[PDB]
Amino acid sequence: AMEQLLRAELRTATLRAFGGSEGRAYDTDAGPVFVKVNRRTQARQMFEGEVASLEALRSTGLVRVPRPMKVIDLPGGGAAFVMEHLKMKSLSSQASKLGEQMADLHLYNQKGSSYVDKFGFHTVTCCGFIPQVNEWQDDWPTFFARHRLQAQLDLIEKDYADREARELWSRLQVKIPDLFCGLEIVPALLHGDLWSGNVAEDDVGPIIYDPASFYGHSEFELAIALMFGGFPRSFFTAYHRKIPKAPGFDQRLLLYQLFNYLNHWNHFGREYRSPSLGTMRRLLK
Amino acid sequence: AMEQLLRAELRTATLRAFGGAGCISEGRAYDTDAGPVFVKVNRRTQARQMFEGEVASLEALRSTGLVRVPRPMKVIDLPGGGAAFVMEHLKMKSLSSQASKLGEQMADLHLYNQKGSSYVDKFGFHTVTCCGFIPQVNEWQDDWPTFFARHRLQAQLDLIEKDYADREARELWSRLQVKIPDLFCGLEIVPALLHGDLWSGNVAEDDVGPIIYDPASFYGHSEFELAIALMFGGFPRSFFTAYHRKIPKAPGFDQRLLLYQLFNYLNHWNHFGREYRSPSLGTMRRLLK
Ligand SMILES: Nc1ncnc2c1ncn2[C@@H]1O[C@H](COP(=O)(O)OP(=O)(O)OP(=O)(O)O)[C@@H](O)[C@H]1O
Ligand SMILES: Nc1ncnc2c1ncn2[C@@H]1O[C@H](COP(=O)(O)OP(=O)(O)O)[C@@H](O)[C@H]1O
Ligand SMILES: O=C(CN1CCOCC1)[C@@H](O)[C@H](O)[C@H](O)CO
Repeated sequence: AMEQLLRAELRTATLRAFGGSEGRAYDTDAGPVFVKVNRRTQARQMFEGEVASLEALRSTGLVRVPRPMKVIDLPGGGAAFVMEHLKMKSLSSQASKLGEQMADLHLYNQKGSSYVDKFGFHTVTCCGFIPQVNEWQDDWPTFFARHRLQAQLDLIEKDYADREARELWSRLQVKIPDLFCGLEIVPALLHGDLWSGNVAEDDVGPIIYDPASFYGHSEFELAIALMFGGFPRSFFTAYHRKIPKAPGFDQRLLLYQLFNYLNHWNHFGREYRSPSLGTMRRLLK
Repeated sequence: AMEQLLRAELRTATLRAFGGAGCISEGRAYDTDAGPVFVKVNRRTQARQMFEGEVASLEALRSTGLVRVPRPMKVIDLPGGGAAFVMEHLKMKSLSSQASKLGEQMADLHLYNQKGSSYVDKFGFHTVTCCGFIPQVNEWQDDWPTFFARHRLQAQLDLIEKDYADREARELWSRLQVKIPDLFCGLEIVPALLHGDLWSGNVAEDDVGPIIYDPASFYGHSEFELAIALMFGGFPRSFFTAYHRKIPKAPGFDQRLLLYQLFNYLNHWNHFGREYRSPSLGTMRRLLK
């Protein structure tokens, strides 16, 4: 592996690791803090959605997230978001614990005393830089098609005028209910952006951060985790011991990954055109 | 400054910036038989080219003897793609007390080509150096505005056209191209060896003085160095005071600062996505106003 190659190339018996958007940590009097800085006009709205997501996750008591402290308007535009600092390392030893916690998080709404009975959220939350509509909907395929897939494809039409995306979406949209028939879908509180880069751990347990939360189908959470990798297998094993894969899981997984590919096309451009269209074609085959 | 706002908003006396790591590569320190090393890993196809550019930049800076940077040690091809770059490990903290000293050293670095036994009378570099992930053309050119428009701004905007097909960026650039020579005020520009990526995250200090690292060097206009230092903050005022005592601002500095910041906004648009479209277009509009 890496370590072995370095030992060989450097000719050393020992090789002992040490030392572990404009985000800077700062030592502070009342304990350490971490400050995220974003200079664009919408930064406050984005950070308030992040605060709202962190607060919703914190209210469950099921997952460890950084405590939000303050959102500060910046002279010259944008905002800083100050939060509790956490010493973190890549998720490894705590992967199975995090799988358990994430499954409990997804079950929390249906199992509690204050049931949220629609898909969506009480405020706007941003997946990356793009604001999302979270308007409450009774029906999950309606919510996902309109306020996730259609929203992304409207931006693609406006900014790229992509004929293939338009034609494939015209065909795919009618097929979506086939992936949901005969199944009970319960709103589940989601982290909303559970890429491997947004999870970590300390000596006590796993930590998750940078949420973009809403009430959705639990399975949507896992799509970004699987597509970009980074999670130990034991994360998924632990998760699916509590929430087993429902029938049709692999086909819905493509639909949910499609959303993430479209969001990456809108964020980063045409490098993501091929996976977006290819995923749509796989769904149509 | 952000520090002052944070001290006020949070009500704290002290506030010291601290701290895998980096936005381009995975960075890790290891103790070894011969001492500590710092290792950067990048899994993309172009990683070797990227690190070889960094090695050439570190070597050029080290040859001046005017600044302290890590010694490059090895570039290693990885099974499965990409490369690892091993370099001297340096115990470091955020730049603070050593900022005025760094301003002096950076001005001396820029002045070295004119005052020392250096003879580079064109802009560019002897090898490819990468802006982050993006390979740059460093073809030598006698004229700096030509080099910068062709091998820095046009290169970034061609990538924006390929990946984003952004009409507004295309149309503003055609207009800005016509304006560029006016921004130079008839000045004779002298080639200066640049670090090339002097944002506050690429400078630091120890008890001997300041340290800089992660260069992407070339012979350019000295002023270009400061643009990224200014736009992302993090340098004490005394860095700039010390620097400009040695190299005063030439006429038109303030407008060229916008041109050079534009390059960095475009590069951040290409690296990090559409969050950087608004400052890129806004900067072009301000220059056209
Ligand atoms: N030689 C070194 N010794 C010790 N620590 C180092 C060394 N070089 C870099 N570091 C640390 O690693 C961090 C990342 O390094 P570097 O900036 O070279 O990486 P990068 O991935 O190219 O980052 P970016 O291009 O976003 O600045 C630095 O901010 C510093 O904290
Ligand atoms: N509360 C925190 N404490 C310490 N480090 C943090 C904290 N939040 C984030 N980080 C560090 O910053 C990195 C990016 O955080 P993230 O919230 O994903 O930022 P962004 O939304 O700008 O990408 C993380 O990978 C982690 O190393
Ligand atoms: O990553 C870099 C600069 N950063 C400054 C503001 O915070 C995020 C990026 C550069 O160091 C790199 O070489 C490349 O240009 C991509 O920026």
